[PDB]
Amino acid sequence: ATKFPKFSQALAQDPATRRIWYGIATAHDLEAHDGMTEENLYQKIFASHFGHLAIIFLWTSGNLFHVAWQGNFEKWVSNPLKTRPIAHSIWDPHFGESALKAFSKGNTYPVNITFSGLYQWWYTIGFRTNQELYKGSIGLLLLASVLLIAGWLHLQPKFRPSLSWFKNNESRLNHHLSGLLGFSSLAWTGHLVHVAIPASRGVHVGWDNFLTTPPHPAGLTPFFTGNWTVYAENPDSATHVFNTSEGSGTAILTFLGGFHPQTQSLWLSDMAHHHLAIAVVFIVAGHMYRTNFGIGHNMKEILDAHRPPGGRLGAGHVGLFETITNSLHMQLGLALACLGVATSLTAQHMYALTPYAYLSKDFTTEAALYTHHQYIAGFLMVGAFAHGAIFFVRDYDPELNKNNVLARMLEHKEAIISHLSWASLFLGFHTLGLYIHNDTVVAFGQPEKQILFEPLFAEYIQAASGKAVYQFNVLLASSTSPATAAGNQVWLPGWLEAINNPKTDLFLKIGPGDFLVHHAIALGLHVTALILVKGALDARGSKLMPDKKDFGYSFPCDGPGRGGTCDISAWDAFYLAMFWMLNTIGWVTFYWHWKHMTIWGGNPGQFDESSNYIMGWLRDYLWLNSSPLINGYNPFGMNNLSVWSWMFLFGHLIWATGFMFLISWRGYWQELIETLVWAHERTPLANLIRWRDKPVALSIVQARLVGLVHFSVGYILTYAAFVIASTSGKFA
Amino acid sequence: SHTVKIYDTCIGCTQCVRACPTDVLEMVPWDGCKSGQIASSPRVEDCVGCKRCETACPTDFLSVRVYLGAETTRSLGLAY
Amino acid sequence: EMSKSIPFLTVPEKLDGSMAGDVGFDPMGLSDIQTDLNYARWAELKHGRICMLAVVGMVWQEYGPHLPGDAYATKDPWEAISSVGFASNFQTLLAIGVVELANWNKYYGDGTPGDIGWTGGQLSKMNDAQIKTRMESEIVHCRLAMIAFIGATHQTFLLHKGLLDFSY
Amino acid sequence: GLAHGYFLIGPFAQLGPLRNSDIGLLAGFLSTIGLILILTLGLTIYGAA
Amino acid sequence: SVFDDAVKDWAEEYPQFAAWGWGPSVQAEIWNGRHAMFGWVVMCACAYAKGHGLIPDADQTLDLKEWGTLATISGKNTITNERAIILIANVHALMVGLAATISPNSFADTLLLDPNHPMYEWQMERNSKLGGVMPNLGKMGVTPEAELANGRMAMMGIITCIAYSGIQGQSMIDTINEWVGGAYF
Amino acid sequence: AASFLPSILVPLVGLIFPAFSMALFFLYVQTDD
Amino acid sequence: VDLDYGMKNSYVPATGGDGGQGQFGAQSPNDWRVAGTSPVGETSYAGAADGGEEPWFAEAISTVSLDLQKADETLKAFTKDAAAFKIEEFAAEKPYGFTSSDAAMEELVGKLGYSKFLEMSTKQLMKTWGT
Ligand code: CLA
Ligand code: CLA
Ligand code: CLA
Ligand code: CLA
Ligand code: CLA
Ligand code: CLA
Ligand SMILES: CC(=O)O[C@H]1CC(C)(C)C(=C=C/C(C)=C/C=C/C(C)=C/C=C/C=C(C)/C=C\C=C(/C)C(=O)C[C@@]23O[C@]2(C)C[C@@H](O)CC3(C)C)[C@](C)(O)C1
Ligand SMILES: CC(=O)O[C@H]1CC(C)(C)C(=C=C/C(C)=C/C=C\C(C)=C/C=C\C=C(C)\C=C\C=C(/C)C(=O)C[C@@]23O[C@]2(C)C[C@@H](O)CC3(C)C)[C@](C)(O)C1
Ligand SMILES: CC1=C(C#C/C(C)=C/C=C/C(C)=C/C=C/C=C(C)/C=C/C=C(C)/C=C/[C@@]23O[C@]2(C)C[C@@H](O)CC3(C)C)C(C)(C)C[C@H](O)C1
Ligand SMILES: CC1=C(/C=C/C(C)=C/C=C/C(C)=C/C=C/C=C(C)/C=C/C=C(C)/C=C/C2=C(C)CCCC2(C)C)C(C)(C)CCC1
Ligand SMILES: CC1=C(C/C=C(\C)CCC[C@H](C)CCC[C@H](C)CCCC(C)C)C(=O)c2ccccc2C1=O
Ligand code: SF4
Ligand code: SF4
Ligand code: SF4
Repeated sequence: ATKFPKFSQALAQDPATRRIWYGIATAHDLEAHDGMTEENLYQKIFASHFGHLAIIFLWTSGNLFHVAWQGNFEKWVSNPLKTRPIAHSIWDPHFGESALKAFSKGNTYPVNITFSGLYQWWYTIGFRTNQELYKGSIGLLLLASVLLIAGWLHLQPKFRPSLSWFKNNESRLNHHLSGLLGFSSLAWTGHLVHVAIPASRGVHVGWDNFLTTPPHPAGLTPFFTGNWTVYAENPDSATHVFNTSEGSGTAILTFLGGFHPQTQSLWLSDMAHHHLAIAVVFIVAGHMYRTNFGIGHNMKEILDAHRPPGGRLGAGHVGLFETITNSLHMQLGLALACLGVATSLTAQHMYALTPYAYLSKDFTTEAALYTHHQYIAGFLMVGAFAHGAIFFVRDYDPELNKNNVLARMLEHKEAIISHLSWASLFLGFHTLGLYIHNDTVVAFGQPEKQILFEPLFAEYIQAASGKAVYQFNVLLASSTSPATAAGNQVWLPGWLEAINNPKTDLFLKIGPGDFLVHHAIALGLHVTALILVKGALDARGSKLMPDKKDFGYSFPCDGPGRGGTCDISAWDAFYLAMFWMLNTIGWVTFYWHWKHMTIWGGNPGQFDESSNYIMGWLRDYLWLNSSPLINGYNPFGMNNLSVWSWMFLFGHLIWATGFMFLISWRGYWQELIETLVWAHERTPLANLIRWRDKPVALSIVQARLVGLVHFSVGYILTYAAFVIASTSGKFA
Repeated sequence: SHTVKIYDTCIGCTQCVRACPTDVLEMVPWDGCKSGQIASSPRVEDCVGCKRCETACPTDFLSVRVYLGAETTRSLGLAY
Repeated sequence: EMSKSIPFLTVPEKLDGSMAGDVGFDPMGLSDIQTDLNYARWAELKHGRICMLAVVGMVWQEYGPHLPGDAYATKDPWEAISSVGFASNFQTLLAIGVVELANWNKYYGDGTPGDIGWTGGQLSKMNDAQIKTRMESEIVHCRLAMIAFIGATHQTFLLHKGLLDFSY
Repeated sequence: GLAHGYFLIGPFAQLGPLRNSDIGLLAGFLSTIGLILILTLGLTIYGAA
Repeated sequence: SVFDDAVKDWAEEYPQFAAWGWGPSVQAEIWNGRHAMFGWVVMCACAYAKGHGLIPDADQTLDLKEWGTLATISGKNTITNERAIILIANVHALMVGLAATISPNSFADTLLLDPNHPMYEWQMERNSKLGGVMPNLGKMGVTPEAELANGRMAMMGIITCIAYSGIQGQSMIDTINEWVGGAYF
Repeated sequence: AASFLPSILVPLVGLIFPAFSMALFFLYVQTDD
Repeated sequence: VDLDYGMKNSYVPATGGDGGQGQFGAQSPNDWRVAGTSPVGETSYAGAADGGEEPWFAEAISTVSLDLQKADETLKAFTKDAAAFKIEEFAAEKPYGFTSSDAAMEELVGKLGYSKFLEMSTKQLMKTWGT
């Protein structure tokens, strides 16, 4: 093309403003660009990945640099529980003198406090001085440059990888599993043993003395001799003060279980052992596929041979090998799905099994991290289903996958969708019904008539791991259980202490109130899934539009006929599911925050009793904890929470603005724009200036996207302010 | 601009050509149907994408299908 | 078919004896994925040439006349960097950079790998065969230097003794 | 230009951040010059296209 | 190394900018050189004033009330009068430059080569014969040649001053005074 | 001094850079190669 | 009349997702991206209309129109082939004392005008040309 969308003649030859809008949003769909060959596609994608990696490293470099140049890491290291971590400095020419003072509280210059947890992580991993952080930043800047060079290099004529190289699954998997994940873990345990653990005990091991400071007194003698037990002897005493030698030990690899008494975090020795074990597992697993050395498995054969003899699963997995290798969308979907689960797990396990020192005592940071990863997880999950649908519309070959496990899924689509619908209905009616019952009776002044179910099943699981409050004498909660006898001399001692300590988030106590919220979360997952799954299955066709596959993943509609076909494309399913995703994640995050807020405040009872009905959430959570935020700036002054206050209102604006695009549709606006064109052409003086791109209204799908973005941005921003200002304003 | 295609399931009801707001469709002689006529889309350069034609087709599934595509001044219905 | 260097293995195709120093050595088969061995040859030469200078320099600095002035006296090769200072090091780096960027096209081009024009009067008035002999000599010396560099450096940090100190 | 520049100094000078400062008028002038530069960039770009 | 090739490659990689004279071009060499020559005067003047204590009430910070937060370096700390004055002097000059860039005359050397300017041809010709490694004597006096030679000299001096200052661990002003013989201070 | 950098770079990054970038995009999308 | 004037436009159909130039071309040969208004005594849109003392409203001065006489010609030219097919069929059906296609056309169109001629079946034509 000769216009902006060089990759699309259709858009390029467009006489309106759409040319600009669409060109920007269709830029990264390399597969649909004019004149795209598969080889070029892969090559360009590979190079683009190098660029993304570089951006990630530049981002990390910046954090280190700004903390080192404008932060208080060293002071924090000295007094971790009495210093507020600094992120970066503030230079806003719009600030008033008062603001300069407010944001400069506790320091000598205006500054922003970090709620990212970097200080704790770096403290745990070994960083003790600002100069060290600087070196890291410089190194990452260099690595970023190297990655950029690689992107250019592999796009050059003699270094462009072949399409075959891009499809050698065995070699990549072997290498990625054994080297990227396995050896990297081994390297990490090396760092922990050589640098981190020594630092925790007061010894400095850096690039200056690492080659002459043995990690363990015995040496590598025990390792090669086979007497590995030596490395687990003399674990740090329970009276050990972190970052000092008082009460220190010599152990480097142990399975103590539990948390360091003073830092209330997992033992470093245990983490080292953890990564060492994981390393061996992955390195071994990376020797499973054939890679030009004779031995190994061929993935195609494995998939083809797996067909249940009964015939209940049809022809089995035959045909899937080719489908996956020849479809980038399916690959992306599988990846996003797994990463989404991982992100949720990080959030869930990181607040219970605190990994970093003094992180549990920083309430605001702990709250931010959870909400951060949970939201990212939602986006990652939705994307997986989205690309799954794109696959069906674009890359699915009905003939190749004949009676395959995948095809049969599309044969009982109605069954799946219908049953998922029933589940959603059941959960919805009863969950809401029970909440309303509890609200009404309480309102009428009769709280004794509430329907409160104890979460017995969950309580049982907690007891099974050792919790004793519930009084369920089972498994690890039983002294006579075979399980207790097994680990009583291994890891249970430490675990049974933490699990039965009320001041830890390991298996928090649950009650009737938790039962209901969990069932609400269930509703969210099921309903969000219904929308996404339906979109995927009904993406290649439906009774209303039996030829949907010929129109694509995203199209405005199919006309006002046959009853009306608005929002009938698969893209619209993503659009609709996004709202539900936000709602469910919101419920999850609200639950975590309120529960923890009450615990931190010392009144766990408030949640226990007020969480049973809806008014409680509104009055004892949203209304009560909004007081610090809404008073960031008042008719009498301002404080450091002013920025957070302003953002809260800003979020509401964006959210509501989104509604305009969602409820108002194109026809109205197009007609109005026409009148404006008339005016400009008929008004003297302004007539001198004219447009080169005809002014037109936004398209149907465009408006949907714009609206969803406005809704989403406002949603996240408003909650971000609340979770931070409320927690910090009250407990910090 | 847009693409309009007619399929063999047409019955020559002429309803589509009587609904087009921009004279894009015509009735041409044919022998595959009792009516002895089929619809054609000689002037797709004037299709605005209304899909009124599709709404008028009586066949189980539209015998006339409009696939929206590249947009021009004519297709975007711009009088300015 | 079978490698000359390793008699019990099959020689990779690209190794056909055309280039200097082709003793049919590529056990791991790193030559197949590459379109040609030009860029690799450039690197082999560059790495080797740098190593040649390094080994010589290390020995000289440990047992040789140093330049006049303090900060230029430390015999320890590793300590020298810090002692001499950033200014000195930076100037060398910038110079090397200029040469590297000036010959950029040569490195990524299709010319004789390793030739940047610094041939002195040598490699002139000589037949192709004689030229190849000279080139082979260079590659052999390059490889020897690289092996030596590893040994010298490792010996220094493991045994913590001078290179020419032979004590048992 | 002569016409538009004369009336623009007013808004900045009497309602700007440093209006009550002794250097308010000077600041107003600088602000106006800045706005003129922005408008000039626009004119240049329009012509090119 | 041939210089010409590198310039050609740049033009190819960034053709749009090259069209106007941006990048490694004679136009840039001339303009950047002129500015450097002029600056030397400014820097020397600053040194003289600093040494002879001419700047009024230096080492004092502007009022955060009279001026605004725009005058703050960190928190409520403000810029010293000296730096402020030096900047204003430069702003006087920059303003002249902006006028020349936006409103060129009919017989002036425009910053960028514009086909619609009457001086395009002369400029194109002058640049075409002004390239070389060694200053071309025999064209001394006020000639395009002399201008370029002096400009390159000035630009080199700037680089040298910064380097020497660093090596000797001193301010650039100090190095200037030293090279003059300590006259300014 | 590095301390002066915040007051010398922020004006450029938030005002000069965005302006020129937007101008270039406009010229790029309004040109007919 | 250049029947291809419209077809001869700068539009280039894309591969997939475009109907094409159709029957009368997809876009005007001329580019709409012209300039704005100009000072008194000057012109902007090439063959634009002088605004006289009101250059601000020059775009409202029409210069493009349809001549009724010329209109007749365009009707005839664009419908020439149809007329040809019609007369050809009339000739095929053994016309009474037929002469020449063109002659027949003139006779048949002398009566029944031209528009009526285009809208008449061969049978009606033969009945009409019985004489
Ligand atoms: C590794 C992750 C990954 C990768 C490589 C891709 C890659 C791709 N996706 Mg995909 N996607 C992902 C994750 C990913 N996605 C996730 C997580 C989701 C769920 C949200 C989706 C949902 C999704 C949909 C629904 C669609 C794609 C599409 C595409 C394709 C084209 C993308 C495009 O046109 O963008 C071009 C560039 C842009 C759109 C610019 C993005 C601008 C964003 C929307 C606004 C930025 C936010 C805002 C400005 C912040 C300001 C706030 C401030 C005021 C504070 C491309 C193959 C499209 C397609 O058709 O593929 C077939 C498509 O329809 N993806
Ligand atoms: C408060 C807002 C709200 C509410 C209540 C609902 C409710 C519902 N949505 Mg929904 N939705 C909303 C906003 C809302 N939506 C928004 C903003 C969007 C835009 C993204 C969507 C997009 C959306 C999609 C895309 C889908 C839904 C679906 C559903 C249904 C899920 C099944 C369920 O919960 O059954 C229970 C339903 C309820 C409890 C709600 C009605 C309750 C009434 C009052 C009856 C109560 C009866 C009571 C228990 C006593 C009965 C006995 C009595 C007669 C004596 C449900 C009707 C899914 C669906 O169709 O269901 C299968 C679906 O696919 N919604
Ligand atoms: C890999 C190459 C290499 C490197 C990086 C260094 C690095 C260093 N040397 Mg060293 N050196 C080298 C090779 C090298 N040497 C060789 C081959 C010799 C023997 C001639 C010496 C003899 C030597 C002495 C006698 C001394 C040093 C010293 C030093 C230190 C201060 C720099 C200096 O004065 O160098 C001095 C450099 C030379 C005397 C000659 C260097 C020979 C170069 C490599 C010839 C190659 C030039 C190249 C082909 C063309 C230019 C390349 C391009 C930039 C244009 C510094 C750590 C000083 C020291 O002890 O610091 C504490 C010192 O006193 N070196
Ligand atoms: C060119 C390469 C080279 C050379 C010449 C040397 C030379 C030397 N190394 Mg050394 N080294 C090298 C590479 C090299 N190394 C590498 C790559 C490493 C690993 C990173 C080491 C690690 C190393 C350690 C750890 C030690 C040495 C030691 C020594 C010294 C005694 C070696 C010895 O007892 O061997 C004795 C040899 C044998 C017992 C076997 C007999 C040799 C075989 C059978 C045949 C040899 C013939 C063969 C062609 C060698 C000719 C090449 C040579 C003459 C140029 C000696 C100066 C030791 C020492 O004390 O030095 C200070 C010592 O402690 N080196
Ligand atoms: C839209 C309403 C509005 C109004 C009237 C003002 C007014 C003002 N703001 Mg404010 N502001 C607003 C919204 C508004 N703000 C919003 C939404 C924000 C958030 C982004 C801000 C953020 C903000 C900041 C951060 C600052 C101000 C400042 C100022 C003052 C400087 C005025 C100035 O330089 O304008 C310049 C105006 C012009 C160059 C043109 C004015 C328009 C002309 C007069 C129209 C003429 C039309 C004409 C009559 C047509 C007929 C002509 C015909 C007869 C020939 C002034 C009191 C500054 C201050 O000191 O605060 C007091 C300051 O630092 N504002
Ligand atoms: C990081 C970006 C940035 C920066 C550094 C500033 C800086 C400033 N803004 Mg501001 N602003 C920004 C983004 C930014 N803004 C955005 C995004 C908005 C939209 C919401 C606004 C809206 C806004 C308003 C509404 C007002 C300001 C004002 C001011 C000034 C108040 C301080 C002062 O002394 O005023 C006193 C003013 C001076 C001492 C004059 C300083 C000299 C001027 C700035 C020279 C400008 C020339 C410049 C190079 C031209 C640009 C060329 C183009 C190619 C980029 C200050 C210069 C106020 C003001 O007075 O504006 C000037 C004001 O009324 N801003
Ligand atoms: C005040 C005063 O006057 O007293 C003086 C007296 C005195 C005694 C002289 C002093 C001194 C010492 C001084 C000035 C010392 C200066 C030292 C200096 C300048 C030292 C090294 C440059 C290093 C190089 C070039 C190294 C490698 C260059 C190498 C290794 C290359 O390989 C280049 C390379 O090209 C190859 C060959 C092949 C190419 O394919 C690849 C590349 C491009 C990479 C004092 C005491 O300081 C002060
Ligand atoms: C699905 C899956 O994952 O399957 C995988 C599993 C796995 C394990 C990865 C596989 C593997 C690899 C192998 C061969 C695994 C087998 C066994 C493994 C794990 C490793 C090997 C040998 C260890 C030896 C010989 C012991 C040395 C130990 C010695 C010599 C000693 O005992 C020293 C010592 O005696 C002294 C001198 C005195 C004593 O006082 C102290 C002790 C007793 C300590 C498989 C089987 O291939 C496939
Ligand atoms: C690597 C490579 C090559 C190279 C190279 C090399 C050597 C590149 C080096 C280029 C180099 C080093 C170019 C210096 C510029 C200095 C400038 C522009 C100074 C401006 C100075 C100005 C504009 C002055 C401004 C001020 O007056 C104002 C503005 C205000 C006053 O208050 C103060 C001062 C006076 C400061 C080859 C070998 C040639 C080709 C190969 O292919 C690629
Ligand atoms: C659309 C689509 C797609 C996508 C899909 C998806 C997205 C999916 C997801 C999925 C998922 C998301 C899944 C999940 C799962 C989970 C699981 C499977 C779990 C399990 C569990 C278990 C197995 C157990 C465990 C345990 C243990 C271990 C012990 C005891 C306890 C317990 C519990 C813990 C694709 C692209 C492919 C394409 C096609 C279509
Ligand atoms: C308001 C509104 C509009 C009109 C909104 C418009 C026209 C947005 C115009 C402003 C935005 C910010 C674009 C302005 C861009 C600037 C002119 C700068 C452009 C520079 C280019 C180089 C990009 C619609 O077109 C529409 C369509 C369908 C459903 C609902 C709606 C709707 O609600
Ligand atoms: S999108 Fe428009 S045309 Fe399609 S069904 Fe909805 S209203 Fe009708
Ligand atoms: S979509 Fe509209 S314009 Fe196109 S053929 Fe059908 S009725 Fe006619
Ligand atoms: S409405 Fe349908 S069936 Fe009737 S003529 Fe048109 S295309 Fe044929």
